[PDB]
Amino acid sequence: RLFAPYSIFKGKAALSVEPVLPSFTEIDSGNLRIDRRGSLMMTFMPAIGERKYDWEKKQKFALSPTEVGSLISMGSKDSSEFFHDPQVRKSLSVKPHADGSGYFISLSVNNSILKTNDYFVVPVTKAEFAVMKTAFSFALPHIMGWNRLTGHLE
Amino acid sequence: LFAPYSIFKGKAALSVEPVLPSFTEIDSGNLRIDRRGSLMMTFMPAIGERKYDWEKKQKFALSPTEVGSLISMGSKDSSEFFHDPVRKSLSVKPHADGSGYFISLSVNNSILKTNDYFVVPVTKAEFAVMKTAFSFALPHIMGWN
Amino acid sequence: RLFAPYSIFKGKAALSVEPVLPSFTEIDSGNLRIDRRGSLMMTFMPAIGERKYDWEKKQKFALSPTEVGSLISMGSKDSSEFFHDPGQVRKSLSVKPHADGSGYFISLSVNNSILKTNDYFVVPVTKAEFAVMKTAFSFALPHIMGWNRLTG
Amino acid sequence: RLFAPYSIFKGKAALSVEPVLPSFTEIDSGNLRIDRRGSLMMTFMPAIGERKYDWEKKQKFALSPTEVGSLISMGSKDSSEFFHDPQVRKSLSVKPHADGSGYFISLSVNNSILKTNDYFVVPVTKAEFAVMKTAFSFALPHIMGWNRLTG
Repeated sequence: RLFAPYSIFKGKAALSVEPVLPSFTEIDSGNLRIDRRGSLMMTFMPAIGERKYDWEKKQKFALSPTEVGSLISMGSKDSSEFFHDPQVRKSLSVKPHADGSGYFISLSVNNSILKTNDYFVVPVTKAEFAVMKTAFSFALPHIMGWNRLTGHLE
Repeated sequence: LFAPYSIFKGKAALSVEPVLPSFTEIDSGNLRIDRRGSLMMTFMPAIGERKYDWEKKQKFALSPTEVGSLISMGSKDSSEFFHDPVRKSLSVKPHADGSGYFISLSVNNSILKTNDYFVVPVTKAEFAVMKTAFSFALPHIMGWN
Repeated sequence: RLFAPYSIFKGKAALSVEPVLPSFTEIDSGNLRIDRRGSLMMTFMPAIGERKYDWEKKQKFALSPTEVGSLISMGSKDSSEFFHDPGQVRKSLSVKPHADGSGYFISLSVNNSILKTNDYFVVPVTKAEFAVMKTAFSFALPHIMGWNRLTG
Repeated sequence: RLFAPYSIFKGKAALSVEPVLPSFTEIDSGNLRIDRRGSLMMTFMPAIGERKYDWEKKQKFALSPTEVGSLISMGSKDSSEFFHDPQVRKSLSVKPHADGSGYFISLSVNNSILKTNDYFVVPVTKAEFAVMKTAFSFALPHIMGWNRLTG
């Protein structure tokens, strides 16, 4: 595995984004296989002070191709909100600042079972969101499988 | 084979996937025949809630120029493509509020005297996937990759 | 071939476009640099009749990366015009929009000698066709700049 | 190894731009991570009269992916300004002409150690900036290492 997330580190939280290509991976001598669907994976972690973050407390939100399209389609005055009920319930919000200078990206996680509620917010500048739209656009066909790695091409 | 991008709606479903250029050699072979790519749209009618009839699927292949038409569409634009002679046409018409489009396929069989209309709403997000995927595919279907 | 030309065939002329990659030369230290720049080669040829074109009369115009930039950045109300001059004669290429925003007309002017009337080849290009051009040209731009070689 | 800058030569200076890829290094368990970040390298040099430039007095400014995003997202009336500390202070500005015909791109280098400073200004046309935006957009996922993820 190569890791190359695009990461943004801010006051209350950090956000890392990275494509997940569809894959089927053997481990444990072949007894177990890990099947991953194509997505754009967003990972949030909370700040703990002195400019550091708690990796062990990270929470994720996986964007489908359609959800990626939602983000790519946003201009400076647009919003997106996504709800995943995979009893853990997650909400991702991308909301623009009034001056068009960027967005708050937040993730809300509700665990009815453990009675917990977690919230992570990261501001993203216009420049940072431009990186996301460009990189996400690049990655989208690959997450959809439109290539030689996943496509059945010789 | 590529996994299609599919949209499943109330009355019909739409799937889209690229078809690469293919080549064959003839005349010994002094002629190389290069078959242009397309973006293939496949429509199926609903038979229940989120159920569709695969046996009744209908295809519409977009040329590079027709793909250009779609990628160039803003939130207030329309496109309509006519293929003939069976006779088919494809329209992309915007919702007044700018939140998406209807993408609709008309199929007229003159043999059997039927006219079938497959209508699929597409959200802004879903059309953005198409525009991005199609823009990616366009150089490949043109043979510029 | 590496690039199959995109062609548009219309009433008075036809237009074909294809990338030409840059050449490299090794210099000192085993290092390689661009020798001759890449371009987007546009080939125009006039109509002789009913969708038939005179290939013997083809004329070419090589767009530089910067000129390709000019085209890709055009909106529906913009025009572009490029003038080339130091075997090679003076040529100019223009892209002008129809007032209704439905598309453009692309014109190549070839200035011949004082004994020879100039040649003018004009090809209308619809919004859809120009979208194919901008998309394909954007794709080709880093290749004609040699940037694809700076990566995988 | 192979060099392929996009270069703009103007009255007072020239600008060359070129991507620099990240490097990936193996860690534990066969996994690879980025040990050197990618950038978009901007190289400025001074005009020395005639139509020539002092290729040996070049000065550089390395844009991060985020700084590349700043430029890609600029419209004809937008500005960008970046401040770097590698004291050697450097600032890069991209400021629009009022008529929307292009920009000035300038590099300021404040050399506190040598107690000097340099200044390069390169006008860029709309077309030239469009090349930059398109080429930078192409290069961005490569400088971020995402081409390696997607294969």
